[PDB]
Amino acid sequence: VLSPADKTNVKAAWGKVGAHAGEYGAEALERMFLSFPTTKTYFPHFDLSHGSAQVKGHGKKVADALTNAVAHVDDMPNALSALSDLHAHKLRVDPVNFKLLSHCLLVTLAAHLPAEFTPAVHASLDKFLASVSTVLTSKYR
Amino acid sequence: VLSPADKTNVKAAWGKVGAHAGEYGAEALERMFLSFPTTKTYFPHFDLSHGSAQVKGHGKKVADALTNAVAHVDDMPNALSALSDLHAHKLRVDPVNFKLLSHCLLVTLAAHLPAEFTPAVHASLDKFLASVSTVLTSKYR
Amino acid sequence: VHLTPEEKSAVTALWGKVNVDEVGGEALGRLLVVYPWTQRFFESFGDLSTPDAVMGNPKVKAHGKKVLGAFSDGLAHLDNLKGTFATLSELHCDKLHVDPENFRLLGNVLVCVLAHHFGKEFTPPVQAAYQKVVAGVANALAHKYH
Amino acid sequence: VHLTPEEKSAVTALWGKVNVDEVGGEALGRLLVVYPWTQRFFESFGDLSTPDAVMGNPKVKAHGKKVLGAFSDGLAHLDNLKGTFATLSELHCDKLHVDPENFRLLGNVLVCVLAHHFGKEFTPPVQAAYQKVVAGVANALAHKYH
Ligand code: HEM
Ligand code: HEM
Repeated sequence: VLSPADKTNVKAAWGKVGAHAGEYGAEALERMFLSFPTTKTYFPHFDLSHGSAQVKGHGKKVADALTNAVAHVDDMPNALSALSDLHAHKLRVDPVNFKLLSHCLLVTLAAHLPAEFTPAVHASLDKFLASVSTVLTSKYR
Repeated sequence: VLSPADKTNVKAAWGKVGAHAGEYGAEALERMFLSFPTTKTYFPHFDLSHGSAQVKGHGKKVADALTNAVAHVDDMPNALSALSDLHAHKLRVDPVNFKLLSHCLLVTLAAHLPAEFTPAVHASLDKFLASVSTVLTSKYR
Repeated sequence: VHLTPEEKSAVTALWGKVNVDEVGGEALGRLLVVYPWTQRFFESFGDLSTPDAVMGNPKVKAHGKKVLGAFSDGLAHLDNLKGTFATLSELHCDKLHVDPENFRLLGNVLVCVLAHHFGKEFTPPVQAAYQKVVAGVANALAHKYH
Repeated sequence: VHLTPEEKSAVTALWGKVNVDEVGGEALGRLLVVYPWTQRFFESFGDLSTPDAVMGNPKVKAHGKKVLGAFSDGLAHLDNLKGTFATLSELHCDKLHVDPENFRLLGNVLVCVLAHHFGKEFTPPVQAAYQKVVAGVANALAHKYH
């Protein structure tokens, strides 16, 4: 469970992300595809070349969804309801992959938030991504 | 996320385990130690040889906890509260291990319940063990 | 994979009693029931709506036979699983786009099915040898992924 | 592991800019803070109550230095990690009783520290290179477990 402090930390870091959310989303995917090639099995319909419009567009959607979650941290299940259905009934991405994208998102924020990525913030972000993943995978079975 | 059918399947299967719960718990631990040797790192103080009274004793405690969990399937967090505390703040077993013991418990159930271990019951028990594992690791951080 | 004489012996003896067609149909069926998201690879198989539909689906049974059949061939080459499964590895990545985590799930369901089928004969030590084998096979099939 | 000439060079180049003792104390401290259960081995280190206590703990730092010094030395033997870490693998298993999962956790924290430390220089390809290395070392350390 996200503590009051985690929620504060997450809001602080994401607020700093601000307008770059979309660019950070695209970079986190690129990191993922490179570091963990097996995640590419879910995107055979995409041009995965660096800076492709498809990756950029998808990076943007992923970032928007995370902003939504930050915005509704106290009611994530409700907020991400549609996305949880989508992943559970259509996309059907194995749950292990959520951990790999979370790690890559963590790396992207670390690389972009030198002042804000303290040990405490790092812990809170990791919990936050874990919680988002839990929500997205909740309806799988 | 246990449906009414899942609850029914779990109580049915666990009902057939009955008095044998402790023997099965011991057997699941033994399966675990042999199959996934890294789990032995948590029991440096035990004699892990086949037939070990220590494994047997531990198996009985594990099994009783599972019985308590079935009895309170709709109120698991409260019923397993001291165990969640224990694992989170004292034992500090890496979360990954819970899936290894869950698998070994399924194999054990399978080996002893030929008629009961239908595909549908297998699915419900895996859901159940995942839920118990989630509760046991809920207070880790 | 490096198996001790005893583990190798264990694996072989049990495999001699296995009806690959039947065990195969069962393992695949249970994978689709227990981990429903795996169904994403079988849209053309027909009805997979309920456990009974899955288990009784003829395309599931057919495919299960095919998979376990290839698995069996790997048992004959425990000494070189990567080389044995190279071609299929490449197929599963390049043409089928199957996440290798599914290999791991199938391995575990298979263990569950052997235990279910063999009961008491599927002892802790036998299980341990099979766990090494399924992990090896999953590894081998994942090897040529890029 | 098997790294392309290009990845080996990317790995080496960045490592030359690393203050081993500083980065070591930092990765170890973050591991204890982010995954608190790893604190189980360090009860003799004193105060680990808060993030600030952990990060400022002299013994955490000292341990961090030792661990990362070993890691560093390891980078000179990327072609023989298993051989290089054999003895440490056995020690970690037989006497320290460290679940190898902890190696994987430290490796992911190390990657985050490098990213934090280097910013944009820690590009996606450089990350990929380091990921293979941290997995390789975790694998080498877990190799002798039994
Ligand atoms: C925090 C984790 C994640 C979030 C927030 C997220 C969010 C989203 C969103 C918002 C969409 C688009 C929905 C729409 O257009 O209506 C999407 C689609 C998709 N996601 Fe997820 N996702 C996550 C994790 C993953 C993972 C780990 C994978 C696989 C490795 C994945 C694979 C996909 C795929 C294949 C699509 C469809 C893309 C397309 O066809 O355009 N997702 N995701
Ligand atoms: C369904 C999952 C599990 C359940 C229900 C469970 C339950 C229990 C119970 C009831 C106890 C005894 C507590 C007491 O003394 O009051 C215990 C202790 C312990 N458990 Fe867990 N446990 C689970 C998973 C695990 C896992 C996966 C591991 C590690 C591989 C683990 C390691 C331990 C250890 C080391 C102890 C202390 C044993 C002793 O020294 O006597 N447990 N557990």
